[PDB]
Amino acid sequence: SSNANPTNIRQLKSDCVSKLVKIAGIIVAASGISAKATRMSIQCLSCSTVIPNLYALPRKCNTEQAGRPKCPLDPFFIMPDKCKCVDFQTLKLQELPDFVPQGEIPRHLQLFCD
Amino acid sequence: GRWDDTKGEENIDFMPTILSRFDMIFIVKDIHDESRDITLAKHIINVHLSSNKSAPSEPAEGEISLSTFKKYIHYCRTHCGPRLSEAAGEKLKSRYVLMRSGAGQQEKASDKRLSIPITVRQ
Amino acid sequence: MDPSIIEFIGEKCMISIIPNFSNEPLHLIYGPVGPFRAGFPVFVPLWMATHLRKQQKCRIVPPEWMDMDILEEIKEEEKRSKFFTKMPCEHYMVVAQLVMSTAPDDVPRCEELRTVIKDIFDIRESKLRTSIDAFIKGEGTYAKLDNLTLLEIHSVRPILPYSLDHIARYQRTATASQRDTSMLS
Amino acid sequence: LRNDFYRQLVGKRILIVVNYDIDAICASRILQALFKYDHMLYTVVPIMGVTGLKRAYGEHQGDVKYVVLVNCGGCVDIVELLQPSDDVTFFICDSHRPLDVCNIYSDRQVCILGDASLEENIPAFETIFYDSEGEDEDEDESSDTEQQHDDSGAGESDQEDQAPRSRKLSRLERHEQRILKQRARRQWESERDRIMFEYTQFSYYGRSAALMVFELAWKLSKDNMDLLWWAIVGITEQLLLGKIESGAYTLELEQIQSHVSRLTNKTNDQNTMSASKITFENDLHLVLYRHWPVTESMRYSRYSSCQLKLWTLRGEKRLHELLLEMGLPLVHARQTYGAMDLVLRKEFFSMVERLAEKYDIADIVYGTFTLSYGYRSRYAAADYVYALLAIMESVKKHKTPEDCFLEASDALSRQHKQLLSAGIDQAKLLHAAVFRQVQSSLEARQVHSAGSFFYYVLQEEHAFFSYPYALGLLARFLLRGHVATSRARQASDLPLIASCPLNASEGMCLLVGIVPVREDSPRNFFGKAFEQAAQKSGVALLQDFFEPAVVQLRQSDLTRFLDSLTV
Repeated sequence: SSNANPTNIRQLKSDCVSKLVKIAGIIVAASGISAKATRMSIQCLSCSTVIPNLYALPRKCNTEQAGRPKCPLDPFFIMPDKCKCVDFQTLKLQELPDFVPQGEIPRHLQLFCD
Repeated sequence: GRWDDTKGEENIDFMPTILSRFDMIFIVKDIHDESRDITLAKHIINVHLSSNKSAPSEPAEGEISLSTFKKYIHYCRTHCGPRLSEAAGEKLKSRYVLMRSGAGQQEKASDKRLSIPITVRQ
Repeated sequence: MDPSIIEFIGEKCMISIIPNFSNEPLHLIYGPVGPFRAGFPVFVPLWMATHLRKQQKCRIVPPEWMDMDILEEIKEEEKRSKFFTKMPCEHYMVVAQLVMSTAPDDVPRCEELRTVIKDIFDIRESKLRTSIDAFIKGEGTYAKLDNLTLLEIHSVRPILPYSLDHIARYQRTATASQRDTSMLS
Repeated sequence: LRNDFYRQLVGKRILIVVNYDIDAICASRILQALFKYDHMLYTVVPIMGVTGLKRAYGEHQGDVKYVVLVNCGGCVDIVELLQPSDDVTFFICDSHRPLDVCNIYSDRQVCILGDASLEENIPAFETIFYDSEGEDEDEDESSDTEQQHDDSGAGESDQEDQAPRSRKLSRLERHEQRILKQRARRQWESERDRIMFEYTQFSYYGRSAALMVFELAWKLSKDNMDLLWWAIVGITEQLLLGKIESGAYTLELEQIQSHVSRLTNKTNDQNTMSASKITFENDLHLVLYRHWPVTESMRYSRYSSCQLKLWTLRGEKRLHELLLEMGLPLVHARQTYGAMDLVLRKEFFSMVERLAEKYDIADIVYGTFTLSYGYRSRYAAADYVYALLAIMESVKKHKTPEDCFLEASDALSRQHKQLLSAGIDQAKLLHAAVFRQVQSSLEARQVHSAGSFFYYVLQEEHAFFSYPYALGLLARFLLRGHVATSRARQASDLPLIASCPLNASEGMCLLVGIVPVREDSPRNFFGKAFEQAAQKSGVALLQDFFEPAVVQLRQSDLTRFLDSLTV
């Protein structure tokens, strides 16, 4: 939190990206409550699959202890006994009633939560 | 306008079934009076002058902060679930009785229906 | 149970300090007081260095448990202290507050120090929640004090017991009353 | 001195701290501290005026012998003011210095801290009260008055050749038996040339109210950092050498730093949270570098503005051009200085000090102090005082004057700060409401010269300008305002007046006097100057303040009084 200053949607631009900010708008509607999680295991390797980003799933089998008769070509059995669960809601945002709606209409933006 | 309001039944243009659903129903006239005229005159000009009342506005009594009213309302509705006392019921009942009797008498004091429907809704 | 009632208990304790007078406009009290000479230590209670340091009269030094290594080893002993740990003066939670108000004008390292006292306080308290997490069958003849200190226990005192009477009345009635086959109240 | 007289101070007392001032509170809270230290109970007081003072003493009709007032005294031969004073100990410590001599003399009930490089008024009593002409304190040739009265043997005594003293010349007659009166008036009037030089032409202020008090309590071994800051507040009020003079600035750079720097109680272990001993730095009287963006606070001060003329557009153009050379971004010029990024907000003053040398401003930087309580934020040198003046909040509750005083004195603690930000906010909104009138009045051409001065009058009441501090501030922003750009170089030097409506008080048309430009040491005529018309016609005037430069009239009894007061 802070008390720095609110900005306006008309300036949320390529420079203002990956970057912390402050605004003030108004709300319209937003989604239901779906799902998301962080990691999980797979029977093929039996390791909780650790990720930086919140997908590539490489080639080799890891049920290779079958002799020479191995299982290539991505055999991944996702084990959601072993997965996680966080929230996800997709909040929304309309712009102000005084900040370039004048000779125009107001745009808006969609959002995210965990 | 007020022509309908001077003489009788041109009140609504559409229907009496939405004359039904509402309780307190208000004429708006602008009947003349020069005292009223001048007082309206300066009253709004003293408003309408230089974005006038910043300092000497809130110095009135306690008439303040619609913000407070947002909070006050969202409180007071969210708790209390009242209902009547016994002594209120009989007089209100008899009052509605006399209301419908007077409406019906104006029906009879003109020999024709002169009333609003005395509803259970009232 | 209060913030000061225990200073009628705790603040009467003593250290020994240095004044800048010798014996004053009065010499000395008929009492356990020592003779007053500047430039040398003197033993006093700690309801007065308060009065004196801020009266701009003296310096002061702490006890020795007010240190680092004692307060770096007491904690790790206290970790697996399934019951309790080392107790340097047993109400150091009140001495240290009335110490660290003013004296940190010249006390050394008055911050990492505070860090540890908080670090030990919280843990010992939290332990004193989980003792409750085994209390079954009315065990009001079995408890722990063995190296307890007092500034932690008064934070519980009025809560449980004014309940625990009618709580375990159902079973304290058992070794105090009689009925037919079922349990009594 | 009172390393001896302070040892008198144990019995009962009354500590009065005369009408609102920042010298007052800073000088007095320290002494409240001092006096609950040696176990004395005492009395602090709000002062609403000289009548408030006189009723106050009236309510304290005891024999409290150690009476104390501070930052006042030049009103009367105050034994005439305060008759029942018999040998009662008073203490004066005022910097309103042009004070009476009967208060100085009569070494009974007063404290002559007479210490000054001006030995100019020594016989100032030796002829006005000591001589007289056409007098009754005398004898007659008849035998009914055959008693010797208070024979000064001077003009105070008879003028009929009965004066045993006055042994400079002949006795019976110089040219006549009553040439006594002739020479009496010769000296009387030829040196009223210098008496009327005192008190009837000009007034000023002198020295501190409470830096002497710091040295007093310094001799008792107190290193109270906060007391340095409070006295700093007391001085930085009228450090404003344009408002009322400091002078010693480049000498107090030795004095106070020497008080505080040389005695370093911790030279190696001070990197701590609470009250890490005060520092000193060279910074501005730009209003409020810290908690606001540039571009509003670059705009409400007079000195930054008047030299670059921003209440018209073109000033903003050159402004932007100097932000250009500075290369500040406009967004950054509209986020709080602290709310800026780092490197700019570090190097800001670092660059501004040297490349404002070249573009019309020279006199913005000062020498002052600042410090932390803790980790919240780093408060500023004067942002207390400009929060204080905003606490003179004359609301219609009737308690708020004295209550706001009591609040203010309860502010400069390290404790009460939720209100201090309040004071900042209140200050800012008033500060740009100042500007809000200047454009209206300049370009409406309300600058009434009306002869030998400039003159303003206003029409209704603002809560800003109910009280007169804001009024002097109005007058002292417009003045530079107008006289920059509407004049040739001839007439930039004339004084200024300003009406001040009080719709509250039934119609009185308050006024404040204020002076022409750029003469720091050559100060007010208006120690008395208004009183001329008071003599000539004279209508319901007041001089209630120990502040001189002020009056209070009727709503409408001024204009003819002004026409008399033309000269």
